[PDB]
Amino acid sequence: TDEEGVRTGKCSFPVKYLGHVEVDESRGMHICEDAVKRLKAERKFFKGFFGKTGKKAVKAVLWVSADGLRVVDEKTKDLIVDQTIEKVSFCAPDRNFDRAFSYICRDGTTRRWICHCFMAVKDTGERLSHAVGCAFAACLERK
Amino acid sequence: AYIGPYL
Repeated sequence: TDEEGVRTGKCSFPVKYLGHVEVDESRGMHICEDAVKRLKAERKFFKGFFGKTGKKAVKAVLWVSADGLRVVDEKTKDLIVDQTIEKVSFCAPDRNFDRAFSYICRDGTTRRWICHCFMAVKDTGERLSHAVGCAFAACLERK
Repeated sequence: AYIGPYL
């Protein structure tokens, strides 16, 4: 099903891209959890405010292949994130937020670890995490 | 989970 989709570049998930946040470790279930509650408390603290805040959740569609993760805005169809899978450290669902999924990755210019959170609309977080694991696998295996 | 190919 999903697994056959990732290799064939056909695998997609409807999502809400919450945004990125610096995190202090490359892997970790609580590092993720933290990053999710930060973004959810950044969006929430700024509620009611009328204007552009730095950090507003964005409805988009997430594509998962062996080459990278891409999130294309459903609204503008602009490629918002084109992340190569080889500079990806970790990914995970959220123990206390069932719709949540995130992945950590290294950014070599800033020389830092960066979490990237999403909230799935029609699916559970673990289906997504699994899909990205299939990506991880496909990558690791021919190399 | 899972772990990634970086590192």
